Amino acid sequence: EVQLVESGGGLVQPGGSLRLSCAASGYTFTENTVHWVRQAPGKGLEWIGGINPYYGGSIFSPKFKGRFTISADTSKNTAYLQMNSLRAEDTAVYYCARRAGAYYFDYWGQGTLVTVSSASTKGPSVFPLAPSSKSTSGGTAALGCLVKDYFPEPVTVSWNSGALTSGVHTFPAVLQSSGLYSLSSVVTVPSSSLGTQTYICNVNHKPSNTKVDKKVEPK
Amino acid sequence: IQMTQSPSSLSASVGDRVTITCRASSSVSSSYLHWYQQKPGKAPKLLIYSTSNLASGVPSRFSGSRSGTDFTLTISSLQPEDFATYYCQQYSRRTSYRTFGQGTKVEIKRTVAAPSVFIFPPSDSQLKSGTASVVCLLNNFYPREAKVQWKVDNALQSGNSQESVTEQDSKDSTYSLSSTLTLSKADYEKHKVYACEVTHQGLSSPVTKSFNRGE
Repeated sequence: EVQLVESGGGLVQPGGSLRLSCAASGYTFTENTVHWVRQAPGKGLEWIGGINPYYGGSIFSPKFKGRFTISADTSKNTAYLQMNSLRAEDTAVYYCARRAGAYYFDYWGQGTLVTVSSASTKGPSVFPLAPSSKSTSGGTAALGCLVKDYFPEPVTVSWNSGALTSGVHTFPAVLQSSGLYSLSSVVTVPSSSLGTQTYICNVNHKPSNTKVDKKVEPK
Repeated sequence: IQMTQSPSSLSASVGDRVTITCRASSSVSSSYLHWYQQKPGKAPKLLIYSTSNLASGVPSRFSGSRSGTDFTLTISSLQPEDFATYYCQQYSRRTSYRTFGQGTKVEIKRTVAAPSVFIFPPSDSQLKSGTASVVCLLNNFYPREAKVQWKVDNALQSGNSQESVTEQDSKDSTYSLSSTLTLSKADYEKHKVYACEVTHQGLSSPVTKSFNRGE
């Protein structure tokens, strides 16, 4: 019942600043310190710092102490990470985590990706990958969605608003020659269901506030 | 206090016993060394705390111990859902600082599985925009090494396709691959036969999927 949910990530120009939020619930916010940990793409975990909401003070790794601040607003059960003078090496997934027991992190947020870049945001174009079999073919069929020319990462792709889960593969994005990302999301289904079950691919790219729902139909 | 984690990655079959070691330079109390499991795209999950204590709901095939300067996470019977990257964490009481090991990726070794190949022509919607992307999908295979080669009117393509491989599946430990050939509307409309040819350790003969622009 304990939950930490983050928000705030996105695209930021170098030398700029950004503020991330961590909403805590399911426990008395004042009885547990809250920390931030980042993870560069492909690299490992790195501790940033933490705050004690009972007092309001914070510790920092010597790598970030001058540049980042951590505050907490106890009335909203929220912790905040203010990041200043951001550089390309600050591009990473940022997590909040609650400390409990002998100084372990027992509840983590989902992570929010921060990208430090001077390129402008680009919303994705969403195209169908029409199913391979006909409704009379007899086996399994593959169908999909192409999410082209967006920036920056990430996009969230789901199928039938998340009700369709088994057999779904959303591939890692690939940085194209143009400098924009592109990925595909496929699902395999029974051929017989092609004429009756609606298949919709929901794409959400926050940086550009794009929410597209693309229906995939045969032929 | 700098942690050193080993190995960087390992491959083991289902039912095998894996061990990961974090060597703590300096002296860390057994109470302040923990182990986390991170599945792809997810947040780290606490597996073991204070060297040897299992977290709630964590299967007891996980265990941990310390032998001097060295800490050890052990999975007694490896299972496919254990595919993850594992991190140790240490807390120092002098400075309140935390340090993480650099991580150990645990891949599952399984029997060879041949891919299922599908080909998707570009959509009319995308052609109305001036570009054409042909997609080739390899579904649920092992091992990961695969070769997808594009042929347009039997001519071999190069430098106009990008591919992408999923992480290992947590159910059946397979991979999937997506290869995208991109052309302009002009070039796409100037050719007729489009094929991807796949070679994989599980295929005795390469598999070809193709369509003809039109039908």
